[PDB]
Amino acid sequence: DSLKWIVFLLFLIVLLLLAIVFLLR
Amino acid sequence: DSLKWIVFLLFLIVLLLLAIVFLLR
Amino acid sequence: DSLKWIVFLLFLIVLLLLAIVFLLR
Amino acid sequence: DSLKWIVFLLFLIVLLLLAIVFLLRG
Amino acid sequence: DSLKWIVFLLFLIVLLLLAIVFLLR
Repeated sequence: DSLKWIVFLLFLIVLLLLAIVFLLR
Repeated sequence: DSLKWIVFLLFLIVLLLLAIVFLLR
Repeated sequence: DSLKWIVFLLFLIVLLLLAIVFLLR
Repeated sequence: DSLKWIVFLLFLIVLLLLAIVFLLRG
Repeated sequence: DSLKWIVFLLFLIVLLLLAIVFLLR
């Protein structure tokens, strides 16, 4: 489903932003 | 429904971006 | 509604990304 | 509509992330 | 299709965040 695609991509984005947050510090 | 998950993940993304802003500042 | 809150959060995300670009410039 | 607003915001986000990439690369 | 545009833009965002992480490391 399109909304499930959106949720999965947003979860990937959350993971990548967490990685960036911990790469900065 | 997945609108709730979308809003939850967008909220997480806002929090992570604000964290990045404070880390850069 | 959920759509309005999604738009609001994406607007916040754009603002935070502008803050990031400004801090990086 | 709200879907077009979301598309505009996501496109601006893509452009800003491209700006960040172009800033970090060189 | 608007949802297709949303999914594709989020996929591009995932790719760009991947590139950002790769440049940060």
